[PDB]
Amino acid sequence: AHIVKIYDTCIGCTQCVRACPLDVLEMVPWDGCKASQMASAPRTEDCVGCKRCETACPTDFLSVRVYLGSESTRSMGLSY
Amino acid sequence: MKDFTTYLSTAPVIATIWFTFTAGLLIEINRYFPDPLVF
Amino acid sequence: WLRDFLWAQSSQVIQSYGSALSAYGLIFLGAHFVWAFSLMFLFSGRGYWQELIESIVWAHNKLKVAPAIQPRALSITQGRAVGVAHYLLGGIATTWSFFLARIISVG
Amino acid sequence: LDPQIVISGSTAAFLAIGRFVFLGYQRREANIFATNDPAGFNIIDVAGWGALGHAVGFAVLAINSLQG
Amino acid sequence: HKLFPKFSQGLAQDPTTRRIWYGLAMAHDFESHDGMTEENLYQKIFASHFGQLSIIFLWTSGNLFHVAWQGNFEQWVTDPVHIRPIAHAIWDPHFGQPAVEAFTRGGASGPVNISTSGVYQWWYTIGMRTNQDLYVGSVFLALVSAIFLFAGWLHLQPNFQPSLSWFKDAESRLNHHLSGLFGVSSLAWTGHLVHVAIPESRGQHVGWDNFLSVLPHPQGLTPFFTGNWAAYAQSPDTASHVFGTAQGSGQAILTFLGGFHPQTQSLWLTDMAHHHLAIAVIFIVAGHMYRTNFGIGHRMQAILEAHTPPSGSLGAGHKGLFDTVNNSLHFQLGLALASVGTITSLVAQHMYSLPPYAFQAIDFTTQAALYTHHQYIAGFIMCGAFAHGAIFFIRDYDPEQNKGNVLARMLDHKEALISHLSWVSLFLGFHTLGLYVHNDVMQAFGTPEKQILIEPVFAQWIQAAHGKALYGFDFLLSSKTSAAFANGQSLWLPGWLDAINNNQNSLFLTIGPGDFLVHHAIALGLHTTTLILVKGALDARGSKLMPDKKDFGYSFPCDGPGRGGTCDISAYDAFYLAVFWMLNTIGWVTFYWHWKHLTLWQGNVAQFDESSTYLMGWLRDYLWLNSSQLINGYNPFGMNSLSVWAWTFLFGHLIYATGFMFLISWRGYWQELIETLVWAHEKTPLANLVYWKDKPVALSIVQARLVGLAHFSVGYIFTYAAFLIASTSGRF
Amino acid sequence: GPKRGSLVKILRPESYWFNQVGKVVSVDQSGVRYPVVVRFENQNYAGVTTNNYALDEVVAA
Amino acid sequence: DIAGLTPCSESKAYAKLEKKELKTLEKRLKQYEADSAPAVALKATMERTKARFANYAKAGLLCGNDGLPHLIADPGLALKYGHAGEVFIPTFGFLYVAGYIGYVGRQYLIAVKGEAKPTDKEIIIDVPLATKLAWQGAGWPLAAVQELQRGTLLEKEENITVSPR
Amino acid sequence: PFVPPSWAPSVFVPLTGLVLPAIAMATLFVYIEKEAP
Ligand code: CLA
Ligand code: CLA
Ligand code: CLA
Ligand code: CLA
Ligand code: CLA
Ligand SMILES: CC1=C(/C=C/C(C)=C/C=C/C(C)=C/C=C/C=C(C)/C=C/C=C(C)/C=C/C2=C(C)CCCC2(C)C)C(C)(C)CCC1
Ligand SMILES: CC1=C(/C=C/C(C)=C/C=C/C(C)=C/C=C/C=C(C)/C=C/C=C(C)/C=C/C2=C(C)CCCC2(C)C)C(C)(C)CCC1
Ligand SMILES: CC1=C(C/C=C(\C)CCC[C@H](C)CCC[C@H](C)CCCC(C)C)C(=O)c2ccccc2C1=O
Repeated sequence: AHIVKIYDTCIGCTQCVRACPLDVLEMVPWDGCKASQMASAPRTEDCVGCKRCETACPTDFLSVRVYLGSESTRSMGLSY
Repeated sequence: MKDFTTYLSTAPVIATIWFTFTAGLLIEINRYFPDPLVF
Repeated sequence: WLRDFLWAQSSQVIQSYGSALSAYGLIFLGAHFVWAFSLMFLFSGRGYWQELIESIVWAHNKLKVAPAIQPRALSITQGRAVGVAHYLLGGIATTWSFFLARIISVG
Repeated sequence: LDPQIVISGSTAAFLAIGRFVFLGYQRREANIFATNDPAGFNIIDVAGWGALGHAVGFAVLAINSLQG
Repeated sequence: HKLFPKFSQGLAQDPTTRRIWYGLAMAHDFESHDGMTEENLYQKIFASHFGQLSIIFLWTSGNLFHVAWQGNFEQWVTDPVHIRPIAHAIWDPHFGQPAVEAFTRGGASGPVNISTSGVYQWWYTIGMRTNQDLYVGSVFLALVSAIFLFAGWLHLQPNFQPSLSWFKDAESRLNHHLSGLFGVSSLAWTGHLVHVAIPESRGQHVGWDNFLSVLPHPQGLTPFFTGNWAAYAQSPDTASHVFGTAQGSGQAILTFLGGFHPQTQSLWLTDMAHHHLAIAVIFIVAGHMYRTNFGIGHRMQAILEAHTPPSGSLGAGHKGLFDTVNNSLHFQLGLALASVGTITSLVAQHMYSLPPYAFQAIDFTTQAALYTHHQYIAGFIMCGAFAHGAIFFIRDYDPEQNKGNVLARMLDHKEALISHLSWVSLFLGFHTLGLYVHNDVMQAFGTPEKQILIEPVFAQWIQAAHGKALYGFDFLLSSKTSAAFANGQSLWLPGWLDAINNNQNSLFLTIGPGDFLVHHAIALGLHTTTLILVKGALDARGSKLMPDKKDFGYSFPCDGPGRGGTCDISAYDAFYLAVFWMLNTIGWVTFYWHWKHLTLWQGNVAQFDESSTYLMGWLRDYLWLNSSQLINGYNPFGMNSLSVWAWTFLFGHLIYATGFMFLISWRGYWQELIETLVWAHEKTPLANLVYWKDKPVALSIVQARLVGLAHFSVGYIFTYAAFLIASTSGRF
Repeated sequence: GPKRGSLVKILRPESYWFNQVGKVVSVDQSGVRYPVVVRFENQNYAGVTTNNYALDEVVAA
Repeated sequence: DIAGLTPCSESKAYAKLEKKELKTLEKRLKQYEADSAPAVALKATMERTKARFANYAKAGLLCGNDGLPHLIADPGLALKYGHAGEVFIPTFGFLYVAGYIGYVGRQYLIAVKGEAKPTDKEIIIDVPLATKLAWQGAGWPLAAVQELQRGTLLEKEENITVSPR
Repeated sequence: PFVPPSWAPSVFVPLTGLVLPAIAMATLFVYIEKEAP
């Protein structure tokens, strides 16, 4: 399973969520930004590590980070 | 005509004109002064 | 093939200097050079080059000569495109110089 | 030549020069276990300064033996 | 899940074929195993170093055994000029009778290999004369290898495991190693030379039978304890001495003559004896420097804390570096590999020009093989030095324990470092390539008198400073009225001058504008490889494209296509890109070495002087010309003894080309192809009853770069070794 | 904090525009952690010209 | 002379190479008519060859054991033995023209950064401003050392760096 | 008494060329694919 972390520089633009091809991230209530939205990664067991989320994030630097960890059958994207 | 000179002011056109000028200047120098190795 | 074709028939190209076929020797060497030059693009990746460009950009900033158009490393697909284009140009031009020098001298 | 005079004189010179004028500097820079010498000039100090004495004495003997 | 690999349960739970390759590639990276502590790390490293020692001594015992049983060593020593050294016999049942006839060269019973490794000259110089001595040496070294293997097993046992304080004791280890392992070993080798190897060259057998009854000097130990040490330099070997006999012999055991023996064209044994004796005394003195449990000695942390200059030009100086060398193992391995690679370059550079062993430098293939071998060894070791330095920066560097010292101030001005390395690389490339292309255009257009030939007056100035009377500078060793010339004249200069004014040896070869251009190409290759390696070491913590690069590690594939694309961004990838330049640079130095020595050995150095100033002369007169007998190793008319090097030449071209596939084509093509293969196997009847246990996937990106660079380098080495050995052995 | 249109300087070291000059767009007056909105005339590697910063990461210079 | 090199006017392989090139040109010449255009072209080639060898022997070049001109790159040795026109005067000529180009480019960059569209002036060249800076850049070493002595040649540490600096 | 006999290549070369590589690859393949308890 890979390691996906969310950092407090998130501005709740929801871009990372709508970029993941695997439905790993979601938006939660929060009070740290004007949008009152923060990302969260409750389903990192299905994450393949494609890093579309990191591409979609506007902040400098990134507020979502994917650390490629141990591989499984789900993280390798195997249909077999 | 203003737009044609603006197009002539673009980067590849000026690079073409300037390298034609520089190469032609070197070519005329190597013609009238054949084979300079020293001085 | 290595000895009787390539090695044997490149005699004409490698000894074409000092005659009218010398340009085929020059383009033999030049084509070998361009072919090898393609391998830098084909074997590498733009992350390294972007960081190198970062250091060079710092050096230009130090002397107030940093351009307003920000120096960027070539894209991944442009790296591949430049690679394959110089690869093809090099190889084909090599065989071109070999063929023409050979067949014009022994023809 | 006189080997015993050169070796004994070089050893005596280096042991005296480490016993009297270079003892306190070596103690300041360093800051078996106990001898009754009044300056703490123990066995390992004797070994080091006598090693330097034998080394310089045999160097003098060798350079003299080449006659150069 | 599966057992293998037992050090990583993250790899053990991998259902793919990635598990096997990543268990192989991560077996010896002990710092990142499951449950690895620091004591366990040092203990496994200590046992692994024992294992390497045992493999080295088993390798040497195998060389000795195959020379003693299958070589012609007892026949080689009688006429070492005209008899080829035999490595080992060939039993290849795939052979035919022409191959068995052609590899039965002489003087052998069957097919044998002719050695280029130079072990006969070394063994004959150090005193071997018979095969039985080599059998005794092989049995002794197999016994020593078994002892080191048992000690590697032994120091892992729980009553024999050393503590962490034993490994981090730096002063005791430097004192014992510099005293014992260097000075006592050099003193014992002086003892071997004096007691055995000098009398064997005098025609007298000294073995374990009679060494307690044969005096090395006719007055034993009376000049040593009288201090009359010049008595051991009296009556050296005459300049008409036949090596291995008593004709023209001497009595001295410790001389300093200079130059070479006249017959063997090699260094004097008494010079090497007094060499090892002097450096033995120097290392035993140097090993009494640091403070162990005896009160006297230097304290290394106090030395590092002292050397901080005023005005703050080094900041905090060397403060806090003792806890970064002693606590880190990658820093120590980087220092060790930097030193050993530079020393290996030194070994090659001083063994081609000052050949130590008897009848070396008349065996030309041995010269070329030894130089090329140790130069490529040095190149790989230097790239490993910079790689483990980048690994130090990623894993072991603590910035708070280095606040203001020299190592942090290197990270502070890293852009100026990389920029000035970029400047010298671009300068040397533009002007060296421009001068070569200019001279090629002058040679093509028929006018060689126009070509830019810059004379190397600085290295010729150095050669005149060392005593070479060809360039007419006449200063400091070349002028008779010099102080250094007059002071060194009685003792070591008359051999050095006779050997340096000979143009038939490799001692300070005559140089010119080709040598100019190639030395600047060598500077280009060194500065470029240093640029990639230093830039990988310094941008390892992070760059502006990737500020958190230290959080991913040393060897990660990429960071994805975002931010413009980040391919080859890790420090491992900078190592990967620098191995190509290392191979390039050592290829330049070995093409240059080999072609200048081929033109020396043939006689026409004018051929190198005329053709090395333009790259078509290289391609025509070194690569095309010297590969005629190589590629004629087999042909439709027959075969000869060079057919194995022709097959290995094509073999290297093939492995090179196959590595281009992994370097050019990348993963996702192959993963889609393997998915179609998985479908094709699971749908084919009567073969889908057999099914894989590990799921087939493509090679990973980092694995692709390693496999491509591996095939690339192996094909590079086999191609050049085949060409070099075949040309130098076939034409001489 | 700083006012609209004023020039500031960035002290976040892992930013693209660290040690560089931008222009303040707005400062949010809520309890947001990064209220200072600064535009930059040049874009980063992701093509973005706007970032949010804290108060101690900007200096009106 | 220097490094055991003979002068080219004294070297014998130099005259041998001159005679060999004239021999190749006259062997190519002797298969045409007298007043034809290939004959005129080859006679002009032979004239330029003789003039080039006379000019190289005139300038005091040093030839080797193969009869080719060698260059001397040491300021004091070449100024002592009269070889300053082959590396030393060419290196200061190159530094003049290279610093010319660099100073004109730097002044163009600083001139176009002070506008509302610096990149748009970088793509489409302001030709009158470029020609003005190109003519004014002849006093570039004086202006370069003056910008060096005022501290305006360098940017301070407002540069872009990485988080470990 | 060191010299191995004249038939020693004809036995030792196919031994370490075929038989010990086969035993080694078979033992390693069984060790790779073993399930953990
Ligand atoms: C001096 C001793 C020394 C020691 C003790 C180490 C120890 C280490 N190195 Mg270092 N290093 C060294 C020298 C050393 N290295 C040298 C000489 C180089 C230059 C090649 C390097 C370059 C280097 C890199 C780039 C890396 C290491 C890494 C490592 C660590 C793990 C090694 C591993 O598990 O891979 C196991 C090794 C293999 C599976 C080798 C595979 C086979 C290779 C590719 C060669 C294949 C050629 C083949 C044999 C030819 C056959 C031809 C055929 C026709 C016969 C370990 C700490 C790694 C690390 O620290 O990661 C953070 C790492 O990434 N080393
Ligand atoms: C023969 C093939 C080849 C060549 C010429 C180069 C050249 C270079 N490499 Mg590359 N490299 C190569 C193979 C090659 N490499 C391979 C196989 C790899 C492994 C992937 C690399 C990996 C690599 C790394 C990792 C790095 C380099 C760097 C460099 C540059 C070094 C500095 C220098 O010498 O500037 C001199 C310039 C040249 C020699 C190039 C020739 C330029 C010509 C003469 C100018 C244009 C001429 C003409 C007008 C063009 C007309 C074309 C027409 C269509 C318009 C240089 C451009 C380094 C760098 O960028 O340093 C600044 C660097 O860090 N290379
Ligand atoms: C790039 C490095 C470099 C190198 C290796 C050389 C090498 C040399 N220089 Mg040169 N030189 C250089 C650059 C270099 N130069 C530069 C940049 C300048 C301008 C400052 C000079 C100006 C110059 C003059 C005026 C003279 C030399 C001379 C020499 C030769 C002997 C010098 C000596 O013995 O002192 C050791 C070498 C050095 C310390 C290297 C630096 C050289 C400095 C700059 C000048 C040293 C001159 C020396 C003190 C005078 C010796 C007199 C001689 C009769 C014995 C030697 C071949 C002398 C000569 O012509 O001998 C035949 C001489 O008279 N050089
Ligand atoms: C416009 C003027 C200009 C100036 C003053 C500089 C200055 C510098 N460059 Mg940069 N550079 C430039 C343009 C410039 N560069 C261009 C156009 C490129 C290619 C895209 C580069 C690519 C580059 C690299 C890769 C490196 C440098 C380096 C350097 C530094 C060392 C000198 C050198 O080696 O340059 C060598 C020159 C080049 C490599 C290319 C120059 C091309 C032409 C001749 C200059 C451009 C003319 C310009 C378009 C004229 C417009 C004026 C007109 C509109 C009025 C120095 C600070 C090096 C460094 O960082 O060391 C500290 C270094 O490694 N430069
Ligand atoms: C270690 C270095 C080494 C190398 C590279 C070789 C290479 C060779 N040996 Mg030699 N051998 C060696 C040491 C070596 N030997 C030693 C020290 C002895 C004395 C015991 C022998 C006794 C010997 C005989 C009797 C014969 C050979 C033969 C050969 C040739 C055919 C291969 C073979 O079947 O050998 C087989 C190897 C042995 C019989 C001894 C090796 C035993 C050691 C302990 C193995 C070490 C294990 C190793 C480190 C790791 C293996 C496991 C790993 C691969 C997974 C080949 C040239 C044959 C030959 O001459 O053909 C013409 C042959 O008949 N060897
Ligand atoms: C008690 C007393 C006293 C006395 C004292 C004395 C007498 C002392 C002495 C001491 C001594 C007497 C010491 C010695 C020491 C020595 C040593 C310690 C040595 C060492 C040596 C060495 C180390 C050597 C080495 C070598 C060799 C072996 C070889 C050659 C080289 C050389 C030389 C290096 C008095 C009276 C004052 C007073 C009272 C008290
Ligand atoms: C990355 C890294 C690293 C690495 C680095 C390296 C790898 C380096 C290399 C280095 C090197 C590789 C160096 C070298 C050096 C050398 C030298 C510096 C030398 C010098 C010499 C001399 C000085 C000599 C002189 C002389 C002569 C010439 C003759 C006369 C006499 C005499 C002897 C005086 C480390 C680990 C730190 C860690 C951190 C990171
Ligand atoms: C060398 C290399 C680069 C660096 C190459 C670059 C950045 C291209 C440089 C082209 C020219 C030299 C720069 C533009 C020159 C301008 C026209 C400026 C004017 C210059 C005047 C002299 C005309 C990559 O960006 C790259 C990316 C992906 C995979 C491989 C590679 C790769 O191998």
